[PDB]
Amino acid sequence: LSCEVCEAPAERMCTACTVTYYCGPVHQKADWDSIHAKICQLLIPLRTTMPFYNSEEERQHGLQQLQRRQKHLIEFCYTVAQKYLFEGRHEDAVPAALHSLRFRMNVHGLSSVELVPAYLLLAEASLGLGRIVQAEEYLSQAQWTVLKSTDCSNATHSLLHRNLGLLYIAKKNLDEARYHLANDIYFASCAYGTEDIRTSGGYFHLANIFYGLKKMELADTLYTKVSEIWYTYLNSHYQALLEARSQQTDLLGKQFVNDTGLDEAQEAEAIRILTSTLIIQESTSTKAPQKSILILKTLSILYYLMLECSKAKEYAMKALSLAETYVSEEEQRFIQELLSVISAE
Amino acid sequence: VRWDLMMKTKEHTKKLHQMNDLCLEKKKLDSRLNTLQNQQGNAF
Amino acid sequence: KEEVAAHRNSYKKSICVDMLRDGFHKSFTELFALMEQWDKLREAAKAQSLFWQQRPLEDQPDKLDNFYHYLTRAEAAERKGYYEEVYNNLYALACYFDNSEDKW
Amino acid sequence: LKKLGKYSNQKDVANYTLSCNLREELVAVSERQDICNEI
Ligand SMILES: [Zn+2]
Ligand SMILES: [Zn+2]
Repeated sequence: LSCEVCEAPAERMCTACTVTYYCGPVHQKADWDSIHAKICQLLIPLRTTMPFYNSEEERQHGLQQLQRRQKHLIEFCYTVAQKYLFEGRHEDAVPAALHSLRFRMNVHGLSSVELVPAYLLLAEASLGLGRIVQAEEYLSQAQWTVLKSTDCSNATHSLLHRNLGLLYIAKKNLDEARYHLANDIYFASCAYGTEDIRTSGGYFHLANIFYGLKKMELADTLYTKVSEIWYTYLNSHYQALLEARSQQTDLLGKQFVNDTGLDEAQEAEAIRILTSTLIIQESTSTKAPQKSILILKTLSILYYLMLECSKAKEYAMKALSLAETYVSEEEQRFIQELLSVISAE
Repeated sequence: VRWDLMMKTKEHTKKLHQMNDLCLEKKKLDSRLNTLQNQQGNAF
Repeated sequence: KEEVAAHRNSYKKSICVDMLRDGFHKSFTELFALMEQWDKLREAAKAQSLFWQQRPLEDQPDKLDNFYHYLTRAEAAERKGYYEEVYNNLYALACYFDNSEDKW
Repeated sequence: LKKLGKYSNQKDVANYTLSCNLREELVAVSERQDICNEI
């Protein structure tokens, strides 16, 4: 046996669960935070070896429900890992990712494409740790898998190319960074369509390269494309919510749920993208403050749909003050309406 | 006329030996893929 | 190697890769839009409409070459704001496309 | 001669087919090389 979380020794028991194994206090603490704050005990129902399911239907039922629970927690762990990578908590990401990988090994087997998402998260954490060659290990595995893969979807391959690009981005060739992110953007565009937030994430990394190249007009163009995507999606939700709340009233009445419809990890990535986009859009070209107003609107909408009320208010107030000098009344009246909705809700 | 059939057979065998060389290259690349599989082992 | 993958992948892929790799991002967006339009039309229409009589575009590399040259030029101009250069390059496409299959 | 005429035409078509076979094996060997060379 080993410390499953790192394959160092099982130096200590997981007193929370007995089933988890730690190389003493540092990984004990980090894995406690990472998986046990999220679910802790639920792994115990996974870890327990079954008693005899006595008939074919009992075996089938027990396997099906165990496996589907395993899958559900596999995906929740992978979402948690993604959020820890977006939150920068790469230490906490390392347990969550390694667990999700090992459970994918157990259900799917090492050969599966389903590991490729986890392998790429383990690259991403390694690059958060600067362990470039370690990330190259898991990208190597993924690359062989996908090159063999009989069925790799457009989204899956977009993931591969995106992380390949990120790995070279830690490397030193901007040409490769563009080449691979471009492939990611293509495969996102054909899977999702051209206005998806994930495509925009590709465009964002491309913009950051064009900013590093100081190719201000192309970088700003990419930042515009991304900002417009985020705007359009959040507008789609915000408009639909207000329109439905307006549309009709029986005497029963109703109230609709204020909702981002996002993954919390997608919300964290939205904040990371929009914030970096705003700062780079200003520093490349303060000559277009209206694009800052657009990003402030975008974030204020996101914050309202979250009910991140404090930043929703602050960023709406900023947008309104800038829009009064810079922009037509439509901008100001939208931002006033959004503030009135935040303050009422 | 038989000479033409013989020479067409000989050049056919030349293409056989070319492809057999490529089969040895494929055997090499199979051993390479197994080497990369051993890199999969993912100790940490 | 990568060049072998680029030619060995579809010419459609090859030009998409060139486009987005070299920052012709909008040129890709246009190519995607038109290619999807062609496919949609050729699938959808009534079973002997000219759209079904159209050739496959993907088979037909010279049209993708025309898209490569003119879209690369037009986006290089598009960036500038020298709108008449864009006009002239897009019209050069348009007149090249002044044929029954390319009318739309 | 007609026997050798038949087999000569057989070799004519078989050697053209073999030219396609060697093109196939050349793309096969080059792509199997590509697998190891890309990574
Ligand atoms: Zn535990
Ligand atoms: Zn350890």
